Amino acid sequence: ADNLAEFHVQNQECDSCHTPDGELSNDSLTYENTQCVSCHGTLAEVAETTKHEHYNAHASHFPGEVACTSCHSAHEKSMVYCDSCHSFDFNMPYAKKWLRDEPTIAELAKDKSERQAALASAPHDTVDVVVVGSGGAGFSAAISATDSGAKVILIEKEPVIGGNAKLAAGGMNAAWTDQQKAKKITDSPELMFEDTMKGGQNINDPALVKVLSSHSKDSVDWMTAMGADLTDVGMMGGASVNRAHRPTGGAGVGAHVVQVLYDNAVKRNIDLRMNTRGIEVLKDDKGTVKGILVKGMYKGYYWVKADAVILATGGFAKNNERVAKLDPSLKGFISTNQPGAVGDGLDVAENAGGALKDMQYIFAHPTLSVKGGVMVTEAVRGNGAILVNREGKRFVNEITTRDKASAAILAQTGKSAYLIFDDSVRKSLSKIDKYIGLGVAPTADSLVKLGKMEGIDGKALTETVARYNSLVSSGKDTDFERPNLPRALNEGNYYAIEVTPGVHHTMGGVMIDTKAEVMNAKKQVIPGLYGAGEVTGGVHGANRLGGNAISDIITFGRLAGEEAAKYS
Ligand SMILES: Cc1cc2nc3c(=O)[nH]c(=O)nc-3n(C[C@H](O)[C@H](O)[C@H](O)COP(=O)(O)OP(=O)(O)OC[C@H]3O[C@@H](n4cnc5c(N)ncnc54)[C@H](O)[C@@H]3O)c2cc1C
Ligand code: HEM
Ligand code: HEM
Ligand code: HEM
Ligand code: HEM
Ligand SMILES: O=C(O)/C=C/C(=O)O
Ligand code: NA
Repeated sequence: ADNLAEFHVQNQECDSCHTPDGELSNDSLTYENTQCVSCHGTLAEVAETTKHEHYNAHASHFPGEVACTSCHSAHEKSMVYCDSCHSFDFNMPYAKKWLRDEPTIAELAKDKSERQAALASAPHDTVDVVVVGSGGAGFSAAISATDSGAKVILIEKEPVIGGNAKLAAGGMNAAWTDQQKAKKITDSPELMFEDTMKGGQNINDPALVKVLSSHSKDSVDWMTAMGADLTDVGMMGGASVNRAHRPTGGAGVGAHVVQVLYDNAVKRNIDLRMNTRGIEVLKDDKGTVKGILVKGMYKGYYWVKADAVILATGGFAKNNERVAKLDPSLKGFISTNQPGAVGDGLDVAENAGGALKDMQYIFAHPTLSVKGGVMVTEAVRGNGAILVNREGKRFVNEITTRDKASAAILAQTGKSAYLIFDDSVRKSLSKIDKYIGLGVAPTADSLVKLGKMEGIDGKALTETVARYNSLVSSGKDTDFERPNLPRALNEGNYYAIEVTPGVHHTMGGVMIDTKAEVMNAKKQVIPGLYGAGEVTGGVHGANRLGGNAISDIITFGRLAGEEAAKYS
């Protein structure tokens, strides 16, 4: 057979997969996927038949209920979503190579006739609020608005939920929590505010940073009440004390928080539509929001009538052409992001009248794995790892801020460096076991043996670790002034991870006020239009601090949902 439907129709009727009238159930293909599951079993049952020692297409780190049609189309060949970041050895029936080819919002002007027909029709649905994007900001705003009394529709352009938030590792910053008190830490919302303004070179909007620090404990309390575990508290650069919260043992904060938000949306019966892209905000004759035009992958263009629209579409760090226009030094670099993080949400905001700010400030994460092409969290360094070059020596403060770590790594022999750690560091952060499972953390019982494996001067490496352990013991790093020295590297075996920089977060974006209301260039509010998360500018300023982005999306996402509900 040439395709999957042709294969099944050799011994099955069309209604084995389709509804009685033959029409597609909706853009999420809910009915059709239910039939795949009735015969083959759930994703977890299918995964028992496709095991590999260290990977499995049907059992991954993605949260929520991943639909079979995310990767298996029926009437045409299709792509494996995992190939957008990894290169595993797979053999999916009727596959084709991964290629992302999505028209820009400007290119969709080509569909004038279909768009005009949709807008002349009655609205397909009439609700109070529409939320655009299924990352942390978007789920937070849909749950908040629903709990306040509003009827919502939440849309997502990709086949799977969670955006870049499902990948988060290091933690969520907050201050003066009960979680901190149980680990004997002393902090305050005022210290969190001060660290954040210094971190962004005092370019941040102080009104927005006051919302970020003052609502942080409440945001941790809200997530925990919905079922989250945010009890492990670690350190990341730029923080005066430990304040990055994550699940017990040091697991990743992102897949866990997105799973808790999805389960709470399902409990509240929130209308969630996959494969549905927001295209154009609609306004009445007085310039206030009246609804939004969307494009369903399977059902076509239609529009939804509503009092408010909340844009929660994330950043543009995967779009290297747009990145290079703003910062030529980043042209050609790899990215840490999901395939759809390209900035189409900003284009929708701008067409509606919103102004942008701080677009030139773009962060390249210093440590992506050379072998695996994926981010290695700053928490590996925060829990104690060091960085060495091919000469076997230290060369930078590993928890330094701004762009100092990426610049220092690019200046070393080969334009890359190595993270070095032991079994005490490994046992302190469970996320490290995920890098060992991927095959990117070679190990040996001595530093001389490990250097011989990876091309690092082994005798100099041994001396370098002995010296660093001496500075940990005395309590001061006189070589590079690293301000936190949590453990000596001296238990069990040693590990190395080869790293280099990659494009990661866009700190600029749409202008918002303290109520998450979008504004134009004259600072006038556009009634009914809201923005929250990485699509906004002004929270982080000229440089970001690790752990502040997840704090931002929960706080500003919940706030926008409450405000849009009251406005409606
Ligand atoms: C690998 C990785 C690890 C990270 N780790 C951390 C961490 O530990 N701590 C931290 O503070 N930050 C971390 N960050 C940053 C933080 O996760 C992001 O800034 C956060 O994902 C922003 O969330 P958001 O809700 O604004 O957007 P996202 O989570 O990116 O979600 C946006 C969603 O909107 C959808 N969308 C876009 N345009 C449209 C459209 N037109 N119509 C419909 N849907 C659309 C997208 O497809 C996407 O699913 C990390 C980032 C990455 C990439
Ligand atoms: C989109 C919906 C479905 C998906 C994604 C799916 C998935 C698959 C795949 C990938 C194969 C292997 C093809 C090959 O070897 O070339 C397969 C085969 C098969 N499918 Fe499906 N399927 C779907 C619907 C169904 C339904 C509704 C039924 C039963 C009525 C069914 C029964 C079978 C059977 C019997 C086989 C052959 C092997 C076996 O005995 O399991 N499938 N399916
Ligand atoms: C001769 C038998 C079939 C007929 C006439 C038929 C008809 C159609 C039509 C007309 C569409 C497109 C609808 C639109 O664009 O609005 C479609 C899509 C689809 N059909 Fe079928 N179908 C048949 C068999 C199957 C089988 C056996 C399966 C599953 C194994 C299946 C699953 C799907 C799915 C998942 C879609 C969405 C798009 C895609 O994945 O290709 N159909 N079908
Ligand atoms: C309940 C949901 C799904 C069903 C029922 C389904 C069905 C199947 C079946 C029947 C096979 C062939 C297995 C064999 O007999 O060897 C298969 C293979 C495969 N499917 Fe799925 N699939 C589902 C979801 C997905 C998703 C969401 C993805 C990607 C994220 C995916 C990617 C693959 C790949 C990559 C293979 C080949 C695996 C390998 O070579 O180890 N499938 N699927
Ligand atoms: C269903 C699709 C995918 C599968 C089956 C898969 C599989 C894996 C596996 C086997 C690992 C090693 C650790 C573990 O066992 O969990 C891993 C790690 C990782 N993957 Fe994926 N992957 C998928 C999609 C993606 C995509 C699309 C991205 C990026 C947008 C991504 C980013 C990462 C990262 C950053 C890690 C490092 C460890 C961590 O942060 O937990 N993966 N993946
Ligand atoms: O885990 C990380 O290093 C990413 C942190 C962040 O972007 O805040
Ligand atoms: Na931003």
